[PDB]
Amino acid sequence: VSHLSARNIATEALQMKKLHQERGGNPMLAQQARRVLFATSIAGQNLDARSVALLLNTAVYFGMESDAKLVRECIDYCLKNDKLITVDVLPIVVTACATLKSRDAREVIEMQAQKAARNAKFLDAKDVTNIISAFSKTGINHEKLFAFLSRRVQTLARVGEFEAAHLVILANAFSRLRYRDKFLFGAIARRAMSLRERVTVNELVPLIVAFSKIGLKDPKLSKRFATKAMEYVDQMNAEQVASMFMAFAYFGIRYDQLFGVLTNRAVELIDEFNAQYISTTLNAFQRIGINNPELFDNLAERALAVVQDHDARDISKTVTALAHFGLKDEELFKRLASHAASIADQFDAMGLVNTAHAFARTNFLQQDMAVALSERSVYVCRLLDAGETRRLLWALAKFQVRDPKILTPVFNRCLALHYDFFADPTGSEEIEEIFDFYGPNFCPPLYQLYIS
Amino acid sequence: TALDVAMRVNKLKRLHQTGGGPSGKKQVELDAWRDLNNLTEAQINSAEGKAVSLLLNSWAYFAKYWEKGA
Amino acid sequence: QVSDGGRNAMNAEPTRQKLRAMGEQIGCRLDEVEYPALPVILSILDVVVTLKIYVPKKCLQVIFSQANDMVAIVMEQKDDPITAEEGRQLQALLSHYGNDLAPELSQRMKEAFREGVLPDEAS
Amino acid sequence: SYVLKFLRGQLPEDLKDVNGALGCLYGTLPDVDEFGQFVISPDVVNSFHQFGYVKMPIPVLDHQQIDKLADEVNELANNVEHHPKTERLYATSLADLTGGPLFFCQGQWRAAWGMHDLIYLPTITVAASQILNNSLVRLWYDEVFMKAARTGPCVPWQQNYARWQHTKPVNHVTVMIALDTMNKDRGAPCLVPGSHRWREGGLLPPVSYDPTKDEAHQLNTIWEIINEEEGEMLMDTPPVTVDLRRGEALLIHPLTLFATHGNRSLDAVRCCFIHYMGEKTYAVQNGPLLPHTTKFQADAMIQGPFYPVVFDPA
Amino acid sequence: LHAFVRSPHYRTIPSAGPNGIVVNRDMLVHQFRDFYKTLQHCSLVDKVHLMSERPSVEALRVADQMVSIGATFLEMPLTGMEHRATEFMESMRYVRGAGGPSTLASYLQDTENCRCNSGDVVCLPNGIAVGHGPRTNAVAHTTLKQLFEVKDDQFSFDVFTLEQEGDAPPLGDYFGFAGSNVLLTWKDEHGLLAVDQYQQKQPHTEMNVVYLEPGCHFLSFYGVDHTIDVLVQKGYERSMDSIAAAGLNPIPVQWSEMDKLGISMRAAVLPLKFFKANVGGMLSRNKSRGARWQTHQ
Amino acid sequence: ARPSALHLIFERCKLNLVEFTAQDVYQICTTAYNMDTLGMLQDPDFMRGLHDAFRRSDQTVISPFQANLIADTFRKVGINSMPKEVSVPEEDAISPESLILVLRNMNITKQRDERKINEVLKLMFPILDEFSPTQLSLTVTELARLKSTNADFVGKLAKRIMEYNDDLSALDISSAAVSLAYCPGISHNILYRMMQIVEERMGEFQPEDYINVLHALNTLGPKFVNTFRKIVECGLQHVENMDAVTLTNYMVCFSTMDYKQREHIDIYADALVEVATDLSEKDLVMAFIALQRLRLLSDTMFGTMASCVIRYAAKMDPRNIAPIMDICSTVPHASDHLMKVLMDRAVECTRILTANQLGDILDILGLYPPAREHPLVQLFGKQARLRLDLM
RNA sequence: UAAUAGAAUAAGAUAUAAAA
RNA sequence: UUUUUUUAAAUAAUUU
Repeated sequence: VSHLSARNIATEALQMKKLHQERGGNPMLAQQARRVLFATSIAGQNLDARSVALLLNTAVYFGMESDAKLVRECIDYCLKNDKLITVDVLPIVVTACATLKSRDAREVIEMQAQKAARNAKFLDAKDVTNIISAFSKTGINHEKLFAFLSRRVQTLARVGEFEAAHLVILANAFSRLRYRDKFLFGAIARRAMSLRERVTVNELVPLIVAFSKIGLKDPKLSKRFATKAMEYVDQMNAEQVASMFMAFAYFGIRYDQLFGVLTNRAVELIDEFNAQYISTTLNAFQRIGINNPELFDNLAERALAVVQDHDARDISKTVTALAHFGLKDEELFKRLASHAASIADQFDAMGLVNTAHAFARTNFLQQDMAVALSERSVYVCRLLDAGETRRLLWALAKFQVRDPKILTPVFNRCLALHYDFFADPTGSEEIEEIFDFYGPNFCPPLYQLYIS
Repeated sequence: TALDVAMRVNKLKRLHQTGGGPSGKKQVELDAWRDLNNLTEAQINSAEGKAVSLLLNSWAYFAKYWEKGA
Repeated sequence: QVSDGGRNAMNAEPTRQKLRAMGEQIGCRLDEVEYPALPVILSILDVVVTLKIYVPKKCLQVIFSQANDMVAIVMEQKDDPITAEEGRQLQALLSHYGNDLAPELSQRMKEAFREGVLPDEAS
Repeated sequence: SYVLKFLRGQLPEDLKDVNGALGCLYGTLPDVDEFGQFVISPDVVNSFHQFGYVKMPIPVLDHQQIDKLADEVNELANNVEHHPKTERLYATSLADLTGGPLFFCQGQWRAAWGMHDLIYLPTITVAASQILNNSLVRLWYDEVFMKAARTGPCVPWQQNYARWQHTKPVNHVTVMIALDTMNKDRGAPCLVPGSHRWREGGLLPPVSYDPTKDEAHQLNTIWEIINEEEGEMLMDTPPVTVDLRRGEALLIHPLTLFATHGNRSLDAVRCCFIHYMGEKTYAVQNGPLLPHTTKFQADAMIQGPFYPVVFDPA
Repeated sequence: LHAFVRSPHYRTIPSAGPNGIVVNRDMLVHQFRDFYKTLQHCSLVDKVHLMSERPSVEALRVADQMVSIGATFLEMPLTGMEHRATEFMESMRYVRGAGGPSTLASYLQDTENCRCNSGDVVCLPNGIAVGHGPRTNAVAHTTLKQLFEVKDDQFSFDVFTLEQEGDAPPLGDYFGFAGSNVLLTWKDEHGLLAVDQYQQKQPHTEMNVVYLEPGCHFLSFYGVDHTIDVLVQKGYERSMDSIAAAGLNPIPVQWSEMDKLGISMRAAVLPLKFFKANVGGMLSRNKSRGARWQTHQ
Repeated sequence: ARPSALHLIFERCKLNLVEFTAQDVYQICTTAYNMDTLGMLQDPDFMRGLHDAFRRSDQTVISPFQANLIADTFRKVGINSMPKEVSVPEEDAISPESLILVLRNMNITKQRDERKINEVLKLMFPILDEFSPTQLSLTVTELARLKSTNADFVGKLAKRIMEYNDDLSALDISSAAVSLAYCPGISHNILYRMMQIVEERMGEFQPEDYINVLHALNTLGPKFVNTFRKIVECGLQHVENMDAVTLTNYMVCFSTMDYKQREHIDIYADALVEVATDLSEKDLVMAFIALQRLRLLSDTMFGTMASCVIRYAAKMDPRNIAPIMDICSTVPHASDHLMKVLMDRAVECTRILTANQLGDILDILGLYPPAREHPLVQLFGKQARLRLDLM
């Protein structure tokens, strides 16, 4: 590997990333790429902008942080030579700097945003999609650039210069940024309709998912999407079935003729369901509101054999969905509680509160999960809303927890947001339960606020 | 200090580079060896950069002509 | 924003006229202002020419005389950013409205083209 | 769950969750039947058990590896663009956002590549296991010392086991590796021979630390904590300073007296400690042994993701 | 070779073209889509660039800005298109973005009373042929002749003046060379007159003359590559048969609405030839256009 | 083996206990690069200490190339080193010499900075008159090497250079011509006038001047063909004795200009292939390409050129396999041995060829009869299946 | 004391919100 | 079926 110059290293790093993010995650390719990229330096050699951008991208993708040398040298080069970063290597730099969060990364992202804003009128079919996806990866709120790019996308799509993959990328990129524009999504839908047979199921499912996520509240296109998807049910995979379940729960409109066929196909492939698919299906059923015990029994049974496969998110969603519908499965609940006790350090800020409240709402108390979640609450108290804090406090009061080292953070958080805490009517009953346990002695100022 | 012995050794090395001197180049090498080994801990513990650089230059230059490595 | 083949297509032409009328009200009082930079003058003149507003000759003479000092400063000082395309546009506008308005500006401006003081847009 | 297409190859937020060792410094760990190459001679073991300390005959790292490790240590103390994963550290001298003439870091094996890899280095872990009577050896914690040039201070006499009173049995060892060439004018380690067997394996009283004072008094405070017999053994065997190269390693008993000199060269000096602990080790109280770590109860065996097993004689 | 076009602005499309004929805006948009697709399906054009819509319909005539004579990109005088200056700057930004020339030659603009337009010049073999109509004066003739005409045994460039009447359209709309030896002319009075004048000026010249029907707009990318793609209007089938009979490739295109507004195919596209600067002795790679290993098989 | 005094000095330098200025480190590095008797390059603990001494010293004392040389001699051993960037002069440090030194430092040590270029240019304009004629040419060369897009300032510099036509010599004229031709945005009027000045003083030109002028004309394009005419006429009396690189440049300019007077082309090609055996790999490739593009490969032409290229055919660069492979096609001459050796070399480097080069090679070998019965088809098939993501 | 350049290339789910 | 734009804009208020 020593006789390879920096250009060949960049090409092979791009090849390794493409092989790893697409054809399996072989833990061998990742570690070999890490070892090779740990001993490379852009120093004393003249390199093109594209090679430096490729090295930065493939380094950052493989875990390298903003403290590594290669990353620092590439970022310094991107800062010093700004006019050499044309509109062809702008997406690579932006994608690489998306996850890096430092001063130089912010400055580079802003400079590339302004450059793409100025040249938004002279881009072609590839560049608009690549740039908009790259800017959707990072969290930026440059509205004017989005407007210019949407205008250019409409102008290009009027003449018909987009394929199925381009449509999926554009729809996902514009849905991820929460940019609600009716004309742009209408144009994308019309371009897909003109494409006709060139969109297959694999290129159709993400379109529906993104169109539901954006939330246009247009019942004219939802029906057309449902009718188009009705013919493709027999070819779908289990993951696709769960994806359309979630998408048509996001839409909010009831299509019984579609839901029945979806349920039949889901029952057909019950052996291929992982825990993620079961959690997604149960969350979609909770959101849409339909109550179908026949599929629910099979989903609960299949969830019982893949208990070890459950993540924190899957446990949270499954338990909340099961508790909302009033389904009792003592073995599944016990196994899920034990597993949640095992991985208590993987719960995020809101997943912990949802899991604790779902477990406390039904009469199921287990010390193994209770102690773990109560201890873990300290590190997620600071990232909570008023209603979420109220739910967590009620669940903790139901578990009979009295350790001050646990109760001080949640009481501080609920005192800091007292106005929104006491202005939510739906939780009023819960309030009267909480102070029924702790009493006026615990945090007197909160009691004084409660009396007023 | 050590700068004086350094510059005198440099003068010897220039003399060897140009010609051989009245006594001969081998005698010059012997005198350079003695002057270089004259240095003790006091000066080399208080020598600045130029003197050390010149001493290494002269010693490396004379190591090619000496039969032993040194 | 007016469509010649929309729902109110038959009402398109009168509305256009109205707009032109309210342009002239602004166009008549175009000599009291003081232009800081050439792009302001060029934008105003592009708007009036494209939309075919009528402007009295006095304001035109004031505009061209004001632009003359700026182009002369740019030509003479050369130490201080009028690009070449902007200068072309100004020359063409003066030619369209007649070179009798400002005889000095035409000759100075042509000489600027001949020498090459004005840079390009790429630079 | 579902990991996004551009986040598939990332590493965990902290390197503690990474099972095994990354291939960064020396590639992959050798096979099960390939761990006999790194064994050490019995005479080194006898020298350690006699003097309380010993030096490994061979440097444990190539010079490129030492350069990379020095770069990591330099980046751990940026003070303008703070290190990522700084919140994964047990303690730092930059918690005040100002630093100083001495930078000390702990628990950095969960923060940077290479430092995590250095823990599972075969040459040192096999030696430490041999010192610990061929048992499973678990990392206790690491430490990094960086002293500035022309003003770097010196840490006075101390005993390592004085800081580990919350741990019940005496089953430990320390390995110190030099990331820069060291000598008595820049942070050399000075140890007293035969001091680990003075107070019947006991702990001497802590020394009085008075900063803003010359190095001579700081290193001469030793005559205040010892008794007459320890004074006689000191007179027979005065403390010895050890010179270290850019990669040489030194094994120290937990109970031997230990100090480091000041830095009077023209560049900063770096060194790294790693403390290794035996299998049969229990806790004494209820709670976490280190800030924000798994909590133990009564005499519980010390395991978990925070004390990984680095080597197994089976 | 890069071809530049501009999309129509639907909201401001005229209701009734000159002469009072009617136009349908949806069909105009559809026909421009068909034109863009047909241009992209051409093998010779390396890239087709699509500029953003501009408020006026006259912005669809992008070919009026400049002309390509040999290696010189001459900018047309800005005497009658004062409202189109900004559109010309915007087009030049597009040209620069694609790696083309930094700026245009201003030889014609400096000259006084030099009226001319892109479209009266025909890149004939061994030089250009200009037409002497009302839209261009004699000053343009003299300036072009002094700039580009050189007489030599080999470094020879020929400029021809072809007289035409007041009502005749620009020369490029009806008199043009195609293929390598084929002269395509409208079976009209002006076409026959131009053919006769070209034959006379250059005697002892052998090239077939093909007569199309009047009103049949056409476009042919004339170059060394000898591309035979000749775009013609859909309605006229006899011109199509004639072009096919000469050994060419007619590519039918629906051109009704654009014709009804006064815009032809030649006035809707801007063809330019770019190259890459070769620092140091250098010979950039060129794509092949012939067969390989003829001798073996 | 290090004796006592030598060992003690080595230890003192190892411990960073000696203050070294830039001059002393430069002298020590020069001694090490010249003579290897004491094993300076063989002690990592010694060169590491020297590098630490170099980082904390003032490098502004020495010339830019001395710093570049110290960096290079540290890189060769295995230490990643980079000389410090020079700060833009401020307040009274303003002078033409320092403003030239900033560009020279950025040039030699490979640290290009657009912001510093723009700042320097914005501060050198007022004093452009005080500049000496040689400093103007130096600034033009430096700006041409840094690929600056500020063509307006380069044009101003070129005009002030033309105003001193009498002072400048042939070498300076050629350097100005090529450096102006390299800038992309330069106005064509200044280019025409500079080529006019180059047009005269034509007999004074030297082989380096000829190379510079031919490079500039190749960069410019057909629009200046007339000037190139007077060049080929000028060299018509020296053609029997010229350097091989000069004749290669002549062929490149002939191909680019689309010259049509064939007698000069034939004479120059005939003179070139007499000494074509002296050409390097790259120049040989370009002579072959330029001769192919001019339709001049007869039987003896192709035989001689193939015999000359078969020597480098053993270790061809990957970028040069495809062009000669294309030239071997489209010609009715026997090239079996060259084809076989080139295919073997292509097989050898199948794991470093980029996607474009692999596609080009597969295209060129697509219709070749003897290319079907070879391992290259299978190896390239596997490589293409692997690389389909990058195509 | 130190100055020579070539390549044009596209992957895709973070637990929200009222009217031609 | 189609509906979108091109300023250098500088006047809020406070003891946080």
